[PDB]
Order: sequence, then C-alpha cells, then structure tokens
Amino acid sequence: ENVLTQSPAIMSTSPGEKVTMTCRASSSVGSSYLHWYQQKSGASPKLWIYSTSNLASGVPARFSGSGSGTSYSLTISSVEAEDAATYYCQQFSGYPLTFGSGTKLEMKRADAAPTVSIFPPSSEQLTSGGASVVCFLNNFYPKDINVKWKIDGSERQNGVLNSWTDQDSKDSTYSMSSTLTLTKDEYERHNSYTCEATHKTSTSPIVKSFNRNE
Amino acid sequence: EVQLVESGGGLVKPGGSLKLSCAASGFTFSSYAMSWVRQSPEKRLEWVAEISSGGRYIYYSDTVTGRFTISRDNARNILHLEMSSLRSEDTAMYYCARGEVRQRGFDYWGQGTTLTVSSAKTTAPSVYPLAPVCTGSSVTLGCLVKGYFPEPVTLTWNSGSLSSGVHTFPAVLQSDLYTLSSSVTVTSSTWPSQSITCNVAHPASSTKVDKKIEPR
Amino acid sequence: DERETWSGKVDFLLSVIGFAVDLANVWRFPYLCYKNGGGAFLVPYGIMLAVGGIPLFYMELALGQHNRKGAITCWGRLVPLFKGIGYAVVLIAFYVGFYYNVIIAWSLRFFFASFTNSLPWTSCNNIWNTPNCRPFEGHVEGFQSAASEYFNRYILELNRSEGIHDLGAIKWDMALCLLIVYLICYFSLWKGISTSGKVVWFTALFPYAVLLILLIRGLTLPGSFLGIQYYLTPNFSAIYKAEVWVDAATQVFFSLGPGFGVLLAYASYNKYHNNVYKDALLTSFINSATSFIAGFVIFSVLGYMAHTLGVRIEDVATEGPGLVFVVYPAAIATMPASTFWALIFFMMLATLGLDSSFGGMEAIITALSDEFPKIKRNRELFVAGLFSLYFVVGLASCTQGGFYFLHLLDRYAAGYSILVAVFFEAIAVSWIYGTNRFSEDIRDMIGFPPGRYWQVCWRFVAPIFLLFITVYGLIGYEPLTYADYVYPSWANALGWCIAGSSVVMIPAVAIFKLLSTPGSLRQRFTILTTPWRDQQ
Ligand SMILES: CC(C)CCC[C@@H](C)[C@H]1CC[C@H]2[C@@H]3CC=C4C[C@@H](OC(=O)CCC(=O)O)CC[C@]4(C)[C@H]3CC[C@]12C
Ligand SMILES: CC(C)CCC[C@@H](C)[C@H]1CC[C@H]2[C@@H]3CC=C4C[C@@H](O)CC[C@]4(C)[C@H]3CC[C@]12C
Ligand SMILES: OC[C@H]1O[C@H](O[C@H]2[C@H](O)[C@@H](O)[C@@H](O)O[C@@H]2CO)[C@H](O)[C@@H](O)[C@@H]1O
Ligand SMILES: OC[C@H]1O[C@H](O[C@H]2[C@H](O)[C@@H](O)[C@@H](O)O[C@@H]2CO)[C@H](O)[C@@H](O)[C@@H]1O
Ligand SMILES: CCN(CC)C(=O)[C@]1(c2ccccc2)C[C@@H]1CN
Ligand SMILES: CCCCCCCCCC
Ligand SMILES: [Cl-]
Ligand code: NA
Ligand code: NA
Repeated sequence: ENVLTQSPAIMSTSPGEKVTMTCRASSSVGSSYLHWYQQKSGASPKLWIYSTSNLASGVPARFSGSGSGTSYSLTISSVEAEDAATYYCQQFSGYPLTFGSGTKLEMKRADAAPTVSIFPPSSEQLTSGGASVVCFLNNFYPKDINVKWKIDGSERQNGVLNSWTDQDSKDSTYSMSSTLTLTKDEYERHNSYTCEATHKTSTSPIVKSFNRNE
Repeated sequence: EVQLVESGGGLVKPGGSLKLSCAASGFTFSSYAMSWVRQSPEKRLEWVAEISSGGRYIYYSDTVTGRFTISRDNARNILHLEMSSLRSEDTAMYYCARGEVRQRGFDYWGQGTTLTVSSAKTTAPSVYPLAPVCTGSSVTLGCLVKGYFPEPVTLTWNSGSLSSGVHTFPAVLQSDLYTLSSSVTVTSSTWPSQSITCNVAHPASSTKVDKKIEPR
Repeated sequence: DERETWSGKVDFLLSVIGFAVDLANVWRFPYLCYKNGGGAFLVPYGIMLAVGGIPLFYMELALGQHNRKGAITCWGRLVPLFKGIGYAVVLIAFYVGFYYNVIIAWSLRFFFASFTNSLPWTSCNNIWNTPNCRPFEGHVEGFQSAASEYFNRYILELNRSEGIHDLGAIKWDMALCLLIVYLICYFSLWKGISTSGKVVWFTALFPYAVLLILLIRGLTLPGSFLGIQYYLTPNFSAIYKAEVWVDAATQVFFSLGPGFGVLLAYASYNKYHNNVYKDALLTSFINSATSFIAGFVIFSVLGYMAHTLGVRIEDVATEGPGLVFVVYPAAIATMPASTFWALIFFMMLATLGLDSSFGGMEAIITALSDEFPKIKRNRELFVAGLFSLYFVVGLASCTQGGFYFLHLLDRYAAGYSILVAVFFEAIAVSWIYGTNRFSEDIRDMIGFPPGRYWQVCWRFVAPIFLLFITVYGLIGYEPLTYADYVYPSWANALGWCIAGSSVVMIPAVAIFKLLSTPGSLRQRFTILTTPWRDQQ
C-alpha cells in the first residue's frame, strides 16, 4: 500500500495570497500517474489536476502542479473565496489505489467575537423526564472557542454535546452549539444556569445566564 | 452531460449484506472502466474495487476482498457492488467514479450513497422548540432534534422560506443516538409578530413533525 | 507463470531494432526512392507505413506482451479455432532459414576476401573472367563487370550449373562460411535470452557506426551530391501511379515484419505493464530512419561512380544482392584505403542479417518451448538439432547451382504464405476475438486504451492493406525466371507445395479441432471462439 501523506492538514489563507500544499508518497510514483481532486463541503469530489501539472476541464489557471518522485505540490497563485475546499492527491500507478490524507483550505478573516444565547429546557421536553439547556455561540472567528457550564455558580463538566459548523461561505465565520443534558429531577433542584464562553477576542469570558423562576 | 447516480444502501446489521447501484448515463458506459471509492465519517477517501470496461479485469482492496464483489451490466448501463459480511468499518458514503485512463484519474464522480453498519436500532427524534428567556433589536430562536437514528434528518424554518440568519449544526453521535440543533435569528420586530415554525423530517422512521416557536 | 524477462529494457529494443533492420533497408528502399520520383515516394510510403505497417507492428507487440507465450500457444488462446495461424507462422520462419543465412555467408566470404592490398574484384584479367568483361557496370547483358564476374564466377561458380537440377560441386569455402554463421547463431541463442539480448548490443549497433563512417566517406566523394539528386529529386508524377503505392505498401510490410511470430516472441518476455505502445512507435521509426540514412550511403557512392567512372546511373542504381556484392564493392575498389572500406562494408552486411536470423529462429524456439515442455527443459540439445539440420540441408545451397535453389525459396517460402496468414491474424484479433476485448487487454497493461485511429486501422485498413498487396502480387504474377534460365514446371509446383505447406494448417487445424470437440455445430464454434482467459 503506497501511503500518501498531505501537509499541512489545515491552512487558513487571506484572499489574494499564494498557497502551496505538498503530497508525500511512501514509494516513488510516476509523474504521469499522480492526480489531484478538490472536494467542497456536502458535495462529491471533482477531478482537478491529472498527470502532476495538467489542469482538468473548468479549473481556473491560478492552479498549477509540480513535483516528481515522492514529493509533489499543488499551488494557487492568488487565492479566492470559492477555493475553500479540501484537496486530495491520488496515486494511480499501482494497486491498491491510494488517496492522500487531505489538505483543508480555509479563508482567513478579521477576528470577530461571538453572540451567546441561552435556552432553558422546552416544556414539551420536561414532560418526559428530561431537561436539555442549550447554548449557541454564533458568527465568530477564529475557529477555536472554549465553553463552560455553571449550575448555581459551580462548574458542570459531564454530559455535554458540542457541535461545530463549517466555515460560513459569506462572512467566513464559525458557529458552535453546546447542549448540557441533565435529568428533569436534577434541573428542578437548582436555580441558576450559566453559559460562559472564553474566546481569543476578550480576556474575560462572555456570560449568559438565567434563573428557573422568570 | 455525463452523469452518475448511486443508489441503494442505508442501514445494515453487522454480518448483513447489501447491494449498491450506479446508474450511468450521458456517455458510452461500456467503453470506460469504473471503480467504487468510499468516504468514512472521518472524511478519508479510500478506493474499494475497479472493474475493467468489459469486466474481465477486476481489482479489489485488501480490506474488502473476499467480502465485496463488483460487476457490470453494459446492456443497461448499471454498476453494482455486492457487499456481504458487512462490518462497522464499512460505514461510509460510497462513490462511483469513472476512470478508464490511469494517466487521467477519475474524470467523473457520482453523488454518493450512504451506508451505516450498526447494531443500533432505528429511533425517531423528539423535536423541542427553543424560545428566549421571558430584550431588543435582533432575537434568536432554536430547534432541538434529540435522540434519533440513523442519519439523516432534514431541518428547515417556515417550510424553507427563512434561509438567512439560520445556523443548523451537524449531528453528533452519543451512545448510539444522534442529536442535532438549529439556530435562527430574526429582527425583534419579526418575532413573535409573525410565526416561526421548525420543520423536521426523519424518513428512516416515518417522522414528519412541525414545531412552532412560542414565548413563555 | 514466472517466465523470463529481459535482463535490461535496451536488450528488448535492440533485439527488435535489430530484427527489423537488415539488407532490405539497404538494397531495396533507396532503389524505390530512385525509381518512384525521389522524395515524392515518401508520401505513399509514409501513408502506407502509418495505416498498414505501424498498426500491425503495435498489434503483435501487444499480443506478445499480453499473452506471455510463443506464437502457437498464443493464437491458440485468443481464438482456439484459429490456433493453426501459430503453426503456419513457425513453418514460414523455419523455411526462410534455409536461404536467409546463406546471404550472411556471402558477406563473410567477401570479408575473408578483403584481407588484401589489392581487392580481387577490380580487374578483368583473372582466370574467372571472360573476353566480355568491362571494368564497371554496363547495360548489355553479355558483357558483365569485373565485380559481376567475381561474384557470379569465383564466389558462386553459378556459371557451372545448367539450372536447378544441376547443383554440381559443394563449394567448401562457402560451406565453411555457412557453418561460421550457424556457430554465431548457436552461441548467441543457446543459453537463452539473458545472453541473446546482449549480443544484439553489437549486431544491432555496429551497423550504425559503419553507416556513419561510410556516410562521411561517401558524401566527401567527387560527385556525391549528384547521387543525392538521383536519390531524392521529387517527381510527383508517380504518386498518381498505382504501381507505386504497391511498392510502398510491399516495402512497408516486408521491412517491419509484423505477423511472423518474432515480435510476439520477443514481447512475451516483457513485463506485463511495459509501455509497449511507446516501444512500437520508437522501434518502428528507427527502422524507417535507418533506411533513409542508408540511401545516402548508397547514392553518394552511386553518384561518384557516375561522375568519376563513366557509368550510366541506370546501370548501377540496382537492387538486391547485386548492389552490395557487385556494384558498391566495385566502387570501393577505386577509393583509397579500399581494403578498409571493404572490411567494414562486409562486416556491416554480415551483422545486418545476424540480428534478423536470431529473431526468426527465436520465434521458432519460443513458440515450441511454450507448447512442448519436453523441449523447453531440453533447450541446448534442441537448437543443435535445429541448426545442424539447417546446416546439413544448407549444403545444397553451398553448391555451384545453389543460387537457383535459393531464388526459389526466396519466392515461395515466405511469399503469399505470410500475407494470407497475417490476413487471418488481423481478422482473428479485430473481429473474432474483439477490438474492444483487445483494447481492454491493452488498458490493463499500459493504463489507457488504443485511440480510435488504431482501432479503425485494425478491423478495416489492415486486412485491406494486406489484400491490396496480395491481389497485386497475383496480378503481375510471372513464372519463375533468372536471367535466361526459366525454372521448369516441377520446380514451381515444388514451390507452391512449400507456400501451402503452411497456410493449409490454418483450415486444417480449424477442421481438426472442430471435429475433435463434443457438442452441437454452433455449440462447437462458440467453444472454439471462447478465449483461454475468459474460461477462467
Ligand atoms: C524518415 C522518415 C521516413 C519518417 C519516418 C516516420 C514517418 C514515415 C511518419 C509519417 C506518418 C507518421 C504517423 C502519422 C500519424 C500517426 C498516428 C498518430 O495517432 C495519434 O496521435 C493518436 C494517438 C492515440 O489515438 O492514442 C500516432 C503516430 C503516427 C502513427 C505517426 C508515426 C510516424 C509516421 C509513420
Ligand atoms: C548518421 C547515422 C550513422 C546516425 C546513427 C544514429 C545512432 C547514433 C542511433 C540510431 C538508433 C539509436 C539507438 C536506438 C535505441 C536506443 C534505446 C534507448 O533506450 C537508448 C539508446 C539506443 C540504444 C540508441 C543509441 C543511438 C542509436 C544507435
Ligand atoms: O490521449 C488520450 C489519453 O491517453 C493518452 O495516451 C498517451 C500516453 O499516455 C503517452 O505516453 C503517449 O503514448 O501518448 C499517448 C497519446 O494517446 C495520454 O496518456 C492521456 O493523457 C490522454 O488523456
Ligand atoms: O580468404 C579465403 C580464401 O583464401 C584464398 O583465396 C585468396 C587467394 O588465395 C589469394 O590469391 C587472394 O589474393 O585472393 C583470395 C582472397 O581474396 C584461397 O585460395 C581460397 O580457397 C580461400 O577461400
Ligand atoms: C530471417 C529474418 N526474418 C525472420 C523470419 C524475417 O521475417 C524477415 C524476412 C525475410 C525474408 C522474407 C521476408 C521477410 C526480415 C523480415 C523482417 N525484417
Ligand atoms: C517434424 C516436422 C517437419 C516438417 C517438414 C515438412 C516439409 C514440407 C516441404 C514440402
Ligand atoms: Cl524500409
Ligand atoms: Na527490414
Ligand atoms: Na538485422
């Protein structure tokens, strides 16, 4: 098996800049046998470069290919926002046929702070014995964000589902939802629920909270 | 004009068996060899099996050999992939790619069909509405689709007419149950002035519920 | 399974570059340019090369690499009904051995003859000459050149033979040269390809060096540019003549040699995924290029003969053995350092045929080893049994009358026999087996399919290109004749019962196996058209 390794795994890039990405084979590959595919989120892959340097049909001229032997490179002269995809190299010279590990290309953006929202458990939910308090953190940058749950001022760590969105194709931002799940008998013997978000933007964390009274 | 559409496939139990199908159209199918490539939920492409343009040359992968079988039907332009002795590792989206020239890669890919291989059971979601806490300019609402299986569910707002300011999150699996949530923000003058419903569909379990957001 | 493979990739190419390049590139192609309007002749020759020659050259090279067996087993595995095509081709190549090596001897006899301060063929006052001996070529039949009389009267002694019935005495000076040929052939092919594919490094390459130092010596002669004019001055009048496209067509086919089971044999020891299409294109072009080069080496010295020696160009612009054993030596005998031009000229003529005899015989050895394992193990013994028989019956060709028996073989052993056999090769592969199934084979090997150009040349142009030659080969037919000698009727019938002794095994084996397998009548054809690879 000819293991193909792509580097970097994730790179962010401001439009207009120049981006290079490498494909590294564990066994030499003939340059007429190494191809490149682009894949956008929620869609199937498309053939992008075949035989190391030949562009596929519809591929703008800002893409090139070089390399030979065990090292190859895809390069974008000046990046645009419609290039935010994941790039896979492929080897067609021996069996088993092998795909690289991927390079993810994301768009760089001005740092932006998140917008936090609390949502106490829905009444329809409380009927069945369950209480899920959810927190949204919307339209922010960069991707890393940390969250903390407090119940009556004491930090709760277990039973939390966190989910991330793909980079928005309009403002290049991110968003995350954290969802604390506790039993109904648990939710009804505490009063204050708090959702604290630590992000690179602010030193102190953004707080959003509510009391089971109002 | 050339188009590949894959088909069949869904939920199987381990040891089960399924047969997928790819419907070729818009070119001379019999002149081009074809191949099955899969994509795990960790987003890693993996080649499965190639079949020559007349089916006389057939290459499998060491991870599916002895279990999977590839075949052609140049009479009706169909590419099959018979899977037996299925394992949870075989869980992926299966793609159908057209590659006759090794020096040219896979010139056309289909659209995928999804295979889940779990001993888990099909359960329908309960869909909770998220309203704010009893407050100006823009308001934000939510919908909570919790404890369903398998994928997928579809989530819209007001039957699809509300497309801006919506942030619907990818599902996360936890003890064999998917949980999903969606976020919609509208101006403080649009809600609860108008009505915001959450339309959720889970065809695997024959669930089609609407949930209207109301204040407490 | 694990059969041999060329120790190096160049060993394969030189074995093919070498099999394809022989005296016909020297004593036949330049003449055709000369006869058919110079450069203009390159038009039909290229068109016939590009649509007849290279298609058939690529085809057999592919089949050889793909099916991994000699000519009998291989055709038996594509279309078992037509397994006889393999049998026929091995015979045709077996026959050609009975006269092809005898011309290598002639080259060595003149080599061992050029060890002298004064070459013997230049003067008309020897014991073998006649009162009708001119010093150079003429256009009156009863008055020959000092080199036509050396060749036809000392080397050959053809004058002492009233015809084919009169073989007379064995010239043991020539019979020794024939043994030296089969000795060279034995110790190049006996221990297999690991050694063969090394000897071609000298025999395929040595000509290119002699061609170069004779090209310089030829172009620096008073009157050399006048020869090049006679060689290449375009006259497109002839392109409109049908008898020119046939000369192109026929030179293209018999100069590349597709269908004789030799490229099949040679390619069978290639690795399965070798880029044989590039090997076809490279090797082919190198053949036609080697003739184009040689044509300057000839017509330079031909113009120098016409300018500083007073001979009509028509009288030295010859083809066949006469051009290299009579005309061109007689031009060397005038230039200084003559002894050196002779020795390299004849050593060139010899190494030009040895490459080709190797492959003709290797096609035989391979085809039978891959079918009779009794002889695949016993190889060193087997080839001794083949060459000794070749030599023993080849003593007949070392007689005073030998040449008559050779011209006969020259006409019938690989004449229409190979044309009709290759006709059923194109039909078997393209139509019965399948172009599509063949392309799918080729894809699995080199990774892409043959372009539509190649596939149209394979089911349409190839059998018509062949038919085109074979029909005109029968239109302008004549009874067999050399000088004033007319071969008797029973000689010709003997010749036909040699050409047919190979073609007949095509329908004979197709009739034998058809009556050897159980089932219904159609049920038989289907079993005798299913390939060995499909049944498993
Ligand atoms: C010194 C002189 C005699 C030149 C020697 C070579 C030539 C006689 C030329 C003339 C026409 C040439 C041919 C013209 C066109 C073709 C078809 C051409 O077809 C394609 O490009 C399709 C490729 C595909 O379908 O995969 C490939 C090369 C070939 C055989 C060429 C090979 C070289 C040829 C025989
Ligand atoms: C004017 C005349 C004499 C020029 C002679 C041309 C000579 C130099 C050319 C013609 C054919 C050529 C050979 C043909 C095939 C190949 C295969 C390749 O993988 C390596 C070089 C090699 C082995 C070539 C060496 C150079 C060669 C011998
Ligand atoms: O051109 C069709 C298709 O196959 C081509 O085949 C090439 C071959 O790869 C080369 O080595 C050389 O033989 O020229 C051939 C022309 O057919 C190309 O390989 C490929 O790019 C092309 O799409
Ligand atoms: O070279 C072999 C050859 O040697 C002799 O022929 C000679 C001849 O003897 C000399 O007079 C020389 O000048 O001419 C020939 C060589 O060119 C033998 O007579 C002959 O039998 C033998 O084949
Ligand atoms: C002995 C060389 N062989 C092997 C049998 C040939 O086929 C050739 C041949 C010889 C005589 C008549 C026609 C063709 C030389 C062609 C090919 N280059
Ligand atoms: C054992 C095979 C030998 C075949 C020789 C046939 C000679 C035919 C000439 C008329
Ligand atoms: Cl030629
Ligand atoms: Na030739
Ligand atoms: Na030769």
